[PDB]
Amino acid sequence: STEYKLVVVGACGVGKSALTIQLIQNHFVDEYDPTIEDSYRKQVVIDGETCLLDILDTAGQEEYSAMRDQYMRTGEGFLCVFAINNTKSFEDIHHYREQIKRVKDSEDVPMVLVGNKCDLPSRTVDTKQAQDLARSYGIPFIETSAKTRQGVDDAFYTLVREIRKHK
Amino acid sequence: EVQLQESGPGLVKPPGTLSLTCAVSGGSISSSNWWSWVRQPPGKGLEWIGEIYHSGSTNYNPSLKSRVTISVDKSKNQFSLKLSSVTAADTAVYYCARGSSSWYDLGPFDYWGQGTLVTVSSASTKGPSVFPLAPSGTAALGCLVKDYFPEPVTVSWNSGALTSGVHTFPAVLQSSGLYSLSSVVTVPSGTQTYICNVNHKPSNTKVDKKVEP
Amino acid sequence: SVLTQPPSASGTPGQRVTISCSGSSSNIGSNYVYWYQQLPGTAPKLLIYRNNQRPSGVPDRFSGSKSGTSASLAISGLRSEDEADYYCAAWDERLSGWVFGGGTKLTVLGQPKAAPSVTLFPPSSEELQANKATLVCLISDFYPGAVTVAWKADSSPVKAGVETTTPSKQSNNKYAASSYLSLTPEQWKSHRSYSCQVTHEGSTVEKTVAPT
Ligand SMILES: CCC(=O)N1CCN(c2ncnc3cc(-c4c(C)ccc5[nH]ncc45)c(Cl)cc23)CC1
Ligand SMILES: Nc1nc2c(ncn2[C@@H]2O[C@H](COP(=O)(O)OP(=O)(O)O)[C@@H](O)[C@H]2O)c(=O)[nH]1
Ligand SMILES: [Mg+2]
Repeated sequence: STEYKLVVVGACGVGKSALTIQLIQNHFVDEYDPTIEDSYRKQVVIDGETCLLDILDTAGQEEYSAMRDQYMRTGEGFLCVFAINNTKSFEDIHHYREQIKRVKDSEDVPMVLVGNKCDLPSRTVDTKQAQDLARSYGIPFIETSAKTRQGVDDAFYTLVREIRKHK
Repeated sequence: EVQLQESGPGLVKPPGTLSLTCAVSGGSISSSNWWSWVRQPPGKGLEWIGEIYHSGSTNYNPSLKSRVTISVDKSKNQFSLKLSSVTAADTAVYYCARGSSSWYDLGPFDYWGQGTLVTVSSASTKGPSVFPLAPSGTAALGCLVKDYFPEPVTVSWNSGALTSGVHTFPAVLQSSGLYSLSSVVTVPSGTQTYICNVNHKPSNTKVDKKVEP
Repeated sequence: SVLTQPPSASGTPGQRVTISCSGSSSNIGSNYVYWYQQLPGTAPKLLIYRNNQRPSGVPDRFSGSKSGTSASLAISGLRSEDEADYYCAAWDERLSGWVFGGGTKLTVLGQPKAAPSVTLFPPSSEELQANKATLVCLISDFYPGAVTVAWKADSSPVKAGVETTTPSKQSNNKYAASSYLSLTPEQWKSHRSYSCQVTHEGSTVEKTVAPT
């Protein structure tokens, strides 16, 4: 099997944990402690290749350290999650990219932009505004819903495919 | 950050089994880490007992592998320890811990619980026998407080009047499951009269004993 | 313990101290070494991982190395807060388990070194009459609070029936420890001598008692 180290990043309340737990454990979490940052591991088949996914679901506080930089630099690809009904989470996306670029010491880091909670009727972030941002970064954009499982596998699998292209 | 807390009986009487539970909070038991039990006899070194992964796989210390079962309860976010065929030698502070991260290796014991003392003794409650330690520059003397269970043992001297030079030592737990301690006094050779007194509440025991040269 | 560490180390504030850890090809020789610091009364805590890396909060005056089947922890700029028990640990391929060193008590010196006073007591008549015998070896007034006690029957080392307490401070803040040799009266009066041997900082005090 081939190993991939994926990091789920994004503002509080956007669905980082709900997404991760859906991918790993195939069920939806109505609320999850926002201070709990855990790594998870799962074996899956992606485009015929048996893959070992290590997933870091980031949490806690906005705090920085040499060690946390090492935890994050371990990531090979990053899921950048915002919520479609939370305009601020989308504005924050630039901050997450710049931090990833900083610890990875590269302008070219595998990433996917995720718009979560797409099961909700009230949006404040238009699909198109998110699509343009991703195109300008040169990365995929996937809409997901951790509640309905829609797009969930596609979001993480597309990130694996992006890490593959990085070689 | 993840926090671990051991719980379970503080006293085990053989034939009985040592059973402990580790409650995990601030982190899921289903994360990609290994969950370990470690123990530490009082005033001795650390000894790894075993480890478990949330999937169920275990590695055990070969010196205990026959006597050890470690299990995982994902519904209570817990893992637990069962140590059978225990003797007084299994008296130790037992720690649970998380380590061996699949994400970023920091080693086997990244986070520890507080530890819980489990005493192992097949001894029913019992008051002490008290024997004297006679002397032959300064000279030393004392009282030997033998074969009692459980702790503690109050040792006063001269009914609560001889205070200087009294060093009461911590107790040892012998392989019988009974404690013993000493209490000594350094005195010039300039010699006279000296006496000790002993109390053991759990058995309603209470002893006084003169130390003669 | 499967790994081997010196039982104690010491140094003055500001100086450098090293703590060694010896193993074999199946553990240290094949695998990373991790170091744990146990402050008095607390749980062990990670100090060094993967031979020489420092987790958050561990200052750069702590440093680790590994060479062959041995590893070493070095502490420079020694500070009073560093007084603690240090343990090395590693995975052992032969055992398929984690193994530890025995622990090193690091003393950060805060008073003159003091050689122990050793008093070896023979069993009392009343304990003998209960068909029991306890030799009590009391060890007093030493600093560095670390001793090794060895017991001899005549001159043969005796390990069974031995219980030794870990040293603790006297009211004058030097240390004291106690060690017990349990015998039957048949062992006591048969032998000509039993000895309590106490080694402290390299010096060895010995006391002998005879059933007489
Ligand atoms: C509700 C609580 C919650 O879910 N949190 C998750 C997001 N947290 C963060 N907030 C703001 N900026 C953050 C920046 C980083 C970060 C990144 C992206 C890259 C390299 C890094 N090196 N060190 C930190 C770091 C991380 Cl991991 C989290 C952040 C708040 C708590
Ligand atoms: N309706 C809906 N709710 C979601 C979705 N994903 C997460 N949530 C909810 O949003 C809240 C915060 O999600 P959480 O995963 O804890 O966000 P995190 O702070 O980024 O880890 C929780 O109460 C979830 O139940 C989704 O796709 N749809
Ligand atoms: Mg979360």
